[PDB]
Amino acid sequence: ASMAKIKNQYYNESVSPIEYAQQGFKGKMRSVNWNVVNDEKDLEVWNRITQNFWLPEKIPVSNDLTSWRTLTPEWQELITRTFTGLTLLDTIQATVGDVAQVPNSLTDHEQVIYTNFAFMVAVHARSYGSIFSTLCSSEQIEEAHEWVINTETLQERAKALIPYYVNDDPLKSKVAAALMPGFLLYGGFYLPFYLSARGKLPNTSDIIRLILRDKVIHNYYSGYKYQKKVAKLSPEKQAEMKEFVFKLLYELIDLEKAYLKELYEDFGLADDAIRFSVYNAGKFLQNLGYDSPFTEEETRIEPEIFTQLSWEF
Amino acid sequence: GHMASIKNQYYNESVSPIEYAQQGFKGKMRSVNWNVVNDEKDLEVWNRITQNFWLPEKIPVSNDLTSWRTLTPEWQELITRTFTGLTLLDTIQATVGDVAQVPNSLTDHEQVIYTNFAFMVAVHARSYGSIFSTLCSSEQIEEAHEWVINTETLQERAKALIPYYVNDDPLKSKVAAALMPGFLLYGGFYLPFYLSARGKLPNTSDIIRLILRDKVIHNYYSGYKYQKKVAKLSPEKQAEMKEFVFKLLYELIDLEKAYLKELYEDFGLADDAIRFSVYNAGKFLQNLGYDSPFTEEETRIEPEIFTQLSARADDWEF
Ligand SMILES: [Ca+2]
Ligand SMILES: [Ca+2]
Repeated sequence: ASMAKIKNQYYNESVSPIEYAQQGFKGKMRSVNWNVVNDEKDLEVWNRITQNFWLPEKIPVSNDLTSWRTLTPEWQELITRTFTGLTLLDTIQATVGDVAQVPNSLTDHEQVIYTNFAFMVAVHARSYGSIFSTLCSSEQIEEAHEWVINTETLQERAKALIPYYVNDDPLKSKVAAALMPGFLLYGGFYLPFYLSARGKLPNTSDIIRLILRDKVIHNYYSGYKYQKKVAKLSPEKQAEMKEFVFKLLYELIDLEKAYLKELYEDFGLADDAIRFSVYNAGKFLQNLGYDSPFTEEETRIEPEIFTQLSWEF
Repeated sequence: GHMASIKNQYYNESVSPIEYAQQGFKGKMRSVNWNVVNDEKDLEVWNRITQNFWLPEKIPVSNDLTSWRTLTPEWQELITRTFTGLTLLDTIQATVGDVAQVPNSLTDHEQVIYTNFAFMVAVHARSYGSIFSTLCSSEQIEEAHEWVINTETLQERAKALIPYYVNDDPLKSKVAAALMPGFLLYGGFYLPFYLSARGKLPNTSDIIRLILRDKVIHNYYSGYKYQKKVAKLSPEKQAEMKEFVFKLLYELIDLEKAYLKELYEDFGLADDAIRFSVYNAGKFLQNLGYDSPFTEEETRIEPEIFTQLSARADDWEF
């Protein structure tokens, strides 16, 4: 009964494969249509993440061996532990968190963008392994894995977020997904930024920057999709979601402070890494469309560290 | 006399994240350990699939325009429909089938190999889109999407496999996943190879060969993991699984014959594409460790087609 001829009527008469599977094997399934992109932001993001493909073997980490050998065994242990803990977060994102966003998608193109995210964060975990292969001894590697499984403050950050990935609530799942690359990343990234400012491990620093380039987009994209769904909710449901975001973030900030104090206690870096972490919590809120409540002193970052965001050593 | 006298013990004291969720949020979670690979085959496959990364910008598809313009509207429509049907299979693999194998994995490294498979088959679907953007009118593209959703013989092939991806039986899910790149692909791939053997759409067939290079590994790897797990099961369960594989493959073959007859009906290609399909069904069985029951007559492929199928894929780098 329409007086205009709407193009692509087949789309409204069909379902994506995941929708077919979720709704009890009902409906006619449509192929993705890369010639009709429902949200142009999806095409922009697909193009940037695929143009940004890299693998760790492209960076000659072996050229860091002399720099690595200037670090005491205590510093080498700290780096192996910190990076292995980040590898755990990468593993959760690749195998649970990002793949859980596929069925939560607003568009067919978003469904496969999250498969790229999952694969690329697996590459991030691969690259930590690659760094260790070149620089670390077998004993250093194994001891870091045993420390990861046995450090309760580390385990608790992951345990707090994983339950949301059931997609019992898709928006809560998306917030918990974005908190990995948008927040928990940074307490650990403080360490390579600190080492880079001191002229250590330049080639490893190149891998850290490639990882950062991907993670920034992952956080941005989830926040973009969070805001798009939330704006369509009732004012009441939007208030409930905003209180959820602040509550979960504050909970994760407390868990992260406890973890970073343990990780960096012997080195004095915990207070600086916590302010750096809380600064990025403020940006995480902005990424979801909210205002940062954090103070300047809460979030103060030295310039040699702050620029990389884009006698006593 | 003599003096009376375990590496990586943490691994047995912990679980992977997907397990931790599976076990009801119980256990200590371990990071993937790329320095201690439990099955070296996983490192080999990770290295192969990542070094084979490509995007459709690698291929100068616009150089096919002269030969595309020599095809009739009916042939152009056949090509667009066939490829859009393949894009549906790609979409199912990227968003349902390959994702579903992550929790079925025997090792931590296999979990992330299947995330590569899902993304790369998404690239396959995007590549079809690139071909359509270069060659097809907006009307041809939309017609093909409307034909895909409304063609029951096409839909039935997908509907037969998707229920297994719920993972009630992880081995049945894995077989049903592998049937996509290992079998359902080939009836459609017959068309570009038929065309390029006749000098039509040569650059498009270069895309097809890059897709094939990935799909072959996806099928091989699922068959490797299938065999590894099945080999540890009771003789009764192994024979049950063999019967399941043959029963499902034969039912898929029947659905594929019905679809290819409908798809190719005005063109005379269905009988040839069906033999090409059944040839690859035989290879599918061999890849799971079984013997092919199909005759030489059921599986004949002409040399010019085999030449296109077997040609190697390739200053632009990734
Ligand atoms: Ca300090
Ligand atoms: Ca014929």
